[PDB]
Amino acid sequence: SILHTVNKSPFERNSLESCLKFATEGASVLLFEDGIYAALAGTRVESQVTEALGKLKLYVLGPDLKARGFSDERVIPGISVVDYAGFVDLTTECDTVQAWL
Amino acid sequence: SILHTVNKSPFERNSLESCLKFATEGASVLLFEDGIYAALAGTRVESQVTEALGKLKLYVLGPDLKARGFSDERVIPGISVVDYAGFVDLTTECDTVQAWL
Amino acid sequence: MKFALQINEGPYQHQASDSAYQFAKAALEKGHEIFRVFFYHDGVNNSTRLTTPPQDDRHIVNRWAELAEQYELDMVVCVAAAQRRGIVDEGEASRNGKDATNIHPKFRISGLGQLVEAAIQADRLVVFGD
Amino acid sequence: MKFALQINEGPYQHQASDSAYQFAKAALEKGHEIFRVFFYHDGVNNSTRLTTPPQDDRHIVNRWAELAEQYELDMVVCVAAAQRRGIVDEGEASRNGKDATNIHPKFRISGLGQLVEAAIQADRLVVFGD
Amino acid sequence: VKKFMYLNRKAPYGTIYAWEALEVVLIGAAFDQDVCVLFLDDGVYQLTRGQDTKGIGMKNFSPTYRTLGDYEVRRIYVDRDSLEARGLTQDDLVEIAFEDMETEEEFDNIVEVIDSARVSELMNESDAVFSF
Amino acid sequence: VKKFMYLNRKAPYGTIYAWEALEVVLIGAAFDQDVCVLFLDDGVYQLTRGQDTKGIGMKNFSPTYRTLGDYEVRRIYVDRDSLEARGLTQDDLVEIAFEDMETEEEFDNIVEVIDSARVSELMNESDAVFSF
Repeated sequence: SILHTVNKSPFERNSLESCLKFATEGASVLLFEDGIYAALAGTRVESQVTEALGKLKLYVLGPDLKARGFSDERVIPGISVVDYAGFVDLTTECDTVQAWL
Repeated sequence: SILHTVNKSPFERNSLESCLKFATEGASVLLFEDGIYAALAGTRVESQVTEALGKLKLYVLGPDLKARGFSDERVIPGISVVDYAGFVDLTTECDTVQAWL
Repeated sequence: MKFALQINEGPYQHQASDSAYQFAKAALEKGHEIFRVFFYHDGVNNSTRLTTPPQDDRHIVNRWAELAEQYELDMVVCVAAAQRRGIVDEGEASRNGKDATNIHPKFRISGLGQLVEAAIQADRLVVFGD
Repeated sequence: MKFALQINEGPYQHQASDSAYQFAKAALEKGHEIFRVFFYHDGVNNSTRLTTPPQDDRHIVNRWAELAEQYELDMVVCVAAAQRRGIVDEGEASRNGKDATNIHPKFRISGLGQLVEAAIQADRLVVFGD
Repeated sequence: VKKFMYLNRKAPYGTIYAWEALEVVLIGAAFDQDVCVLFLDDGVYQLTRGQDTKGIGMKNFSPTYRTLGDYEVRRIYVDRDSLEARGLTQDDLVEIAFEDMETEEEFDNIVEVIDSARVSELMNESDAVFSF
Repeated sequence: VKKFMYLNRKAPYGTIYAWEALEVVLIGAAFDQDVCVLFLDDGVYQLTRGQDTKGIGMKNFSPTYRTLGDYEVRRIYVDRDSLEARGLTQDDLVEIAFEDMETEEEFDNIVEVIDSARVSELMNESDAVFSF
């Protein structure tokens, strides 16, 4: 029941990899800011992200996605695109928020 | 004839990996600040660092090494330990300095 | 629900402050309470009134101040982190022998205990950093 | 040789400023010339006179100022980056309508062209950042 | 009443996060909440023994970690996988003592190395997580 | 006289490095030095097309990259390996025009994708490297 937040690029930092290792079945992960790049289909980390979809609920912040030049169709199928209001709902739906800086 | 500087942890950032990929035969690489951890024997990146010693001259800043709890004996054999004065000499001996942030 | 927001980075350098602002605004429009917005580390730099950012882009400090005015938010800046970085209000200027202040009047300088206190009172602690 | 030093991060938050200081001091003791020390990005925050860091640790701003006094260093702070972050000298305060200044008297606020200019004049450009 | 976790993941000195994070733990002590401090990834480097900072011109704040027990911190965890990835063993870390006059407990070291599953468990038990 | 390289390696918006780095390139134009701008690693993301920032409350500075040719910047390089690692192709990047009234050259796009060896070569030819 934890909402993990990842705001750093998976190609730049180890934040996303550590998150996916410790997040447990049923947990949610939100990619925002530079973390958005991990949600894009075709990258070198698509495999590990897709595998994560098997036990975690993944979300990506649409505003950051769009700001960086990507439409929702560019996301790995399964990752739900949310806006800031959705981000807020995720923090209240889950029991605790954990930031991976 | 380039002196590459790496100040970020190889476990935290991709800076060291990118540096080792683009540095050419004869170039020098200085690890300082958090980059110091890459010079330690026994880590998950020792293999790639040791391989680099085959074509590059590697240096590590002693002051940062000591500040983080490691003596010179903990370094991968081949990496020369230098102080700030040595850091300065490296920038003047080489033709250009390139920082990998 | 009640939120405690922590911002660890300075304005513009990192998107943290902007992300925190958009989150706060969205939460406030939903009727949720923001018990306190706490600035720590370089985050304390979001409280200076001396910025003159480009007019064609957002003014982070004034924007936070406008949000605080509209929703009556308690914006707190860590005194320890502020002393290290140069954020000064009237009290600090006198105690530290400075001839000027730079804090924005909508923010208040207080102890780190205000952060822990908020974490205890709020239902969720959302941290924005690097 | 002649050096141009660029510092991109604020004091304390990142070791950059400290590393740059130790490098500068070592270079200066060797007889090398430091043509200019340029602060950019959050680096401009190394020029405020309003810091009151713990007494049992180094005072980054004063330490840079002492080095500049001893070796007559040209310490320059980018005006664009300073306006965005709140570093203000007398001229800026008047032009930007601020009621106070916070720059340390040993530093000067100038254009980004001073950085490029130094890169052209110096033999080496050493950048310290994140 | 609440369970607070302090998640340390950055190496010391390169950034101020390690030191200012430690400051929060000391301050939080007076609130008597249930606290645990976890060192993961580069955060495990925050606990190395024998740090000497005279060469970098900074104050050595490492001694403060050894006083955590004095601030009622009984639960200090270190990720075993992170230690291994860095070629470190518990022998490379400082010991943190803990004593309680009331219960007579007197431990030379409470730093505990744990596996990944336990880490995930501790995360799931927390009501609030302080990140730096 | 000198050869200056601007090394861009960070993604835009998450940090200010992309924007303030671009500011230096524009300023450096007036010094008429030999300049090249290299986008490597996440820096290649700085050149994505179709950026829309209304949702994040920030000004979209992407248009500025397309004006680089107007500031005499003729050499703009993008690391091919970085593009591939991110599932991107040159079709995902903006075009940067270059025209010189004196020589009659009029190019629709001067952005050039290069291999790792060429990148290393460009680095070895530089007299100064601006990093951000």
